Amino acid sequence: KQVTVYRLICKGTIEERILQRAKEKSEIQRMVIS
Amino acid sequence: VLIYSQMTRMIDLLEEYMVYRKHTYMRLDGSSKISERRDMVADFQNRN
Amino acid sequence: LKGYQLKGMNWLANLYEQGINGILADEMGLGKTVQSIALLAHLAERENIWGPFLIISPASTLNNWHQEFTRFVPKFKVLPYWGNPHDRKVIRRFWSAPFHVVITSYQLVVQDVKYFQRVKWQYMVLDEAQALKSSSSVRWKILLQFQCRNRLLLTGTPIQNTMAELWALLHFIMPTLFDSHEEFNEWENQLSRLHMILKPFMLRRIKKDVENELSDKIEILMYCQLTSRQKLLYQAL
Amino acid sequence: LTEEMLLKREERARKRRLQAARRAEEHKN
Ligand SMILES: Nc1ncnc2c1ncn2[C@@H]1O[C@H](COP(=O)(O)OP(=O)(O)O)[C@@H](O)[C@H]1O
Repeated sequence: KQVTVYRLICKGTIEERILQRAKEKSEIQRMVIS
Repeated sequence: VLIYSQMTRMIDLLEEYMVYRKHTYMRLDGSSKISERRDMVADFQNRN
Repeated sequence: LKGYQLKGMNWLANLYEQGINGILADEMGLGKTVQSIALLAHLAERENIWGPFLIISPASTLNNWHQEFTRFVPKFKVLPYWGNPHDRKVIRRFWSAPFHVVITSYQLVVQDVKYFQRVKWQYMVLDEAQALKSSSSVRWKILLQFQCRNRLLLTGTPIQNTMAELWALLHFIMPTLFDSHEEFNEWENQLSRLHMILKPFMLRRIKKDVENELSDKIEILMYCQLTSRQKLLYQAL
Repeated sequence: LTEEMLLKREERARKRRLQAARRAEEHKN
């Protein structure tokens, strides 16, 4: 089947920092394996 | 659908919502007993 | 069994003869339990039968293992080990070795150590071993002391944090080869060193090579605007 | 003489294995 995935995040509050640190980690987490 | 959330305090608010708009729902906090998890997973498979 | 699983079995069998521990770091949804169970399913050698296995795992997962052993390998017999102290005490009588395998939770193995020290387990399957990632943890300190042929880690999306956790996981896998975090300050200058160190023990798959029949995840980020009541409180903070 | 303690311990063995059967099947659900 399909799979869809959603994030709900507020404009400009604080949750953006969480998303930024997650994004920063996510690419480092690739290159150290493949 | 699966809904994931990061505060038990919030999963309580979500449960109040799932009861109000009558969707049917089932919840598995870390506070659930190990035996409950078995039934609750086996009921999310095997049913529409 | 699927082709990549069978190649996994031949690889694990090589490591088994060589006496080598490692990480079966396949991406989640490819059958990492099924691969570990195949160390018994095709196991005509009998060595793996008449001495007990441990499966050690995080709490919600204790169920699936029972169903997976009973569906794939009815040749075996399996012991629960969770719940009431009474049931634990009772089950300790049955393994006082037709008790071929025992299913266990990290939170119990870090307490009932005295009982687990009583028997020479053949192998430990530490399921979802990303649980062990910090060497400061009692879990890590204690789980180092159990004696067995192999320690087998089935954790997908492994490592991936900071080099202290790399040392902790790798030194859990091998008691030799690693002495301190200083080696891992000298180990593409960094990346290539780590790759070559991991390659003899650290399988991979990546979903797009094998999950060819699955849809890709459509991933949405949805921005939301907070309400008047939220503005008032957020501002007051 | 010895048969009493032997058949007692045999009865304890089937008692144990009945509890093993029951408390193993408590894992079903
Ligand atoms: N060869 C196979 N035959 C049947 N089911 C399989 C097979 N390989 C994988 N699966 C299924 O895929 C899932 C594997 O889960 P698990 O063993 O935890 O793998 P992973 O850790 O990659 O998610 C289960 O639903 C299992 O039934």
